[PDB]
Amino acid sequence: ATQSPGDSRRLSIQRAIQSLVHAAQCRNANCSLPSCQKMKRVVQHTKGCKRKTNGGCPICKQLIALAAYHAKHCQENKCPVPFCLNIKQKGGSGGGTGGGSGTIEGRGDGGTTFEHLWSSLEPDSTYFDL
Ligand SMILES: [Zn+2]
Ligand SMILES: [Zn+2]
Ligand SMILES: [Zn+2]
Repeated sequence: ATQSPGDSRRLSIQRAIQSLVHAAQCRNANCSLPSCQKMKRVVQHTKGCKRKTNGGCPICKQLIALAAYHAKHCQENKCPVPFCLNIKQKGGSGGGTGGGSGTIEGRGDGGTTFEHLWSSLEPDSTYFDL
């Protein structure tokens, strides 16, 4: 069983994550993918983003979302991607942020509820997949 039906959201998430983990380390001139080359932009920006602690940009936050999926799929405990291990060091639990409750649509259903954050992505999304 490979590429079996389920839901396109899972696939969209997969393509984005796969392209991100790869682009973050892709040093090969051979590699030529639209997702790989666009991801280079966000990874280069985020690798230089230190203002996060004061007031980071939106890309700084949005990157961490997809990297958190790879964080649970990285077999290597010493993740080469710097944001992957950063998520591990934070847990992402919040432990007091409101337990992710009070939503209208998202009562622990769909399994990809976080996807609603893409609704705030730029309408032009010149750095991510529209
Ligand atoms: Zn590549
Ligand atoms: Zn930034
Ligand atoms: Zn990893």
